[PDB]
Amino acid sequence: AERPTLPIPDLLTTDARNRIQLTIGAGQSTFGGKTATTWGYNGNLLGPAVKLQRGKAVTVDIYNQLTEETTLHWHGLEVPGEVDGGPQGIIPPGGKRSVTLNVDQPAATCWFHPHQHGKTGRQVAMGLAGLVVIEDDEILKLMLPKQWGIDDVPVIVQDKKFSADGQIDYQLDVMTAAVGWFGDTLLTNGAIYPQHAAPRGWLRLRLLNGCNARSLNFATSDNRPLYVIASDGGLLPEPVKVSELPVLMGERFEVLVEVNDNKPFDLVTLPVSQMGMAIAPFDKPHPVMRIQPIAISASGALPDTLSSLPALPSLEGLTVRKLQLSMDPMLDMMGMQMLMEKYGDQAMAGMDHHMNHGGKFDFHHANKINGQAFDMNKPMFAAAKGQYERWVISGVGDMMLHPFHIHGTQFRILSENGKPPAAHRAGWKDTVKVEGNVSEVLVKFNHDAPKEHAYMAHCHLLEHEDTGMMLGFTVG
Ligand SMILES: [Cu+2]
Ligand SMILES: [Cu+2]
Ligand SMILES: [Cu+2]
Ligand SMILES: [Cu+2]
Repeated sequence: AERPTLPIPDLLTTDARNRIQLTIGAGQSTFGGKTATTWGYNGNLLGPAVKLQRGKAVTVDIYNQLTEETTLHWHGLEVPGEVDGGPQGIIPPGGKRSVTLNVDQPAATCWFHPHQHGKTGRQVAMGLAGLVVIEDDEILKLMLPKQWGIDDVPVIVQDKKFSADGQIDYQLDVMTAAVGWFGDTLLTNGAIYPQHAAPRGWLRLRLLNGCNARSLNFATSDNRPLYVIASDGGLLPEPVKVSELPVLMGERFEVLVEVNDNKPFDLVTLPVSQMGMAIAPFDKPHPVMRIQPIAISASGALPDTLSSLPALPSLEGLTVRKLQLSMDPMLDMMGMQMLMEKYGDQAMAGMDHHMNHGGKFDFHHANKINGQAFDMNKPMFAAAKGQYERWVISGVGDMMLHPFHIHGTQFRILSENGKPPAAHRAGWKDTVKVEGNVSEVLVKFNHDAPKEHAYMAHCHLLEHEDTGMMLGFTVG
């Protein structure tokens, strides 16, 4: 049979009352011909793309039609803690919460997802994620590819696994608390290996790694390059040509790729050096989507310059914050042993060369920052507002992958896991790799966050977050 077409999320803008309505609910999806219960925003799975303009406010009405509590966080958006939608932003089942977002950051592809305390990994795995497209006056002047669903398309890449009855097989247990929840089935905007028909010329892909725990590495099947034009927080100063593009959980990149008549090619993901993630079929390059060229000219441009990136400021005298990530050694050892027992040596491919003892030994609070599993009631510190700070995040002590994300900001990486950042990672980012080493970022918070609606800083391997690798912090 033919491949399904790539689903395109609807691009949603405000009504005359300046409102956007988002309903959170459960329904059914089909994978490989089997029904599964799934959750979506304005539908059964995934969500729309909310379109925002710098310097304009919009109000979002969010209706929770699940039978459990949830929250809605705008990952990548710089907004006050009161509307950030972290764990304290509870929407009761059957209830509604509204937030007004005063957009004040450059054009970028952001996203939105639940942040329910202890349950973010399950709620994302069940289907909840959406996109945010921020525009400003500067980006439209570039005449980039801009026809949504034609030559400007979002690509949300996620894995799942399913039980024999067809349902999503999600579990937060000792194994996934150590290495993450991952599966054997790859979805692209919710579909299995779709095709996208694109006009001749440049195709813009807005890539999101929406996996709970799997890192990805994008490339093309015939080795045509990808031109990175933007990272998590917006445009790079000029395009950066790459042959492969690693993308950590929750990160976005926008790339341009050439489309030529008569030569279909796949976007693929290459095997990564992360524990568990190279089990067949991910031990080999894995298709993400087929690009099918159409003999109609695409009008978008790849300009030589995209934007102005300010210099880093002097670092001397800035507040230096230390964030030590850690995992309980026993539960790290127990979860890695269960991974190895299940899959064998292949669970470490590509890597470098039982009784109840009480609540003190519960894996649900085994992962930590600065010696503490996440305490919703006690922000760990008060950061300055309007001031640059150097945050130093260490994963020394274990070898798991921790894509570390800080709410309320777009930062600049100074060191990524002990090395200067790659050029396409040197601009605006909201995630930094931490893996067995130390990262340092330059952050500034433009908005307040009080104790009651604090900002989060956390590993975005969701099963680590949910078992304690998160802290709250206030601003102002
Ligand atoms: Cu996120
Ligand atoms: Cu976030
Ligand atoms: Cu982690
Ligand atoms: Cu978050």
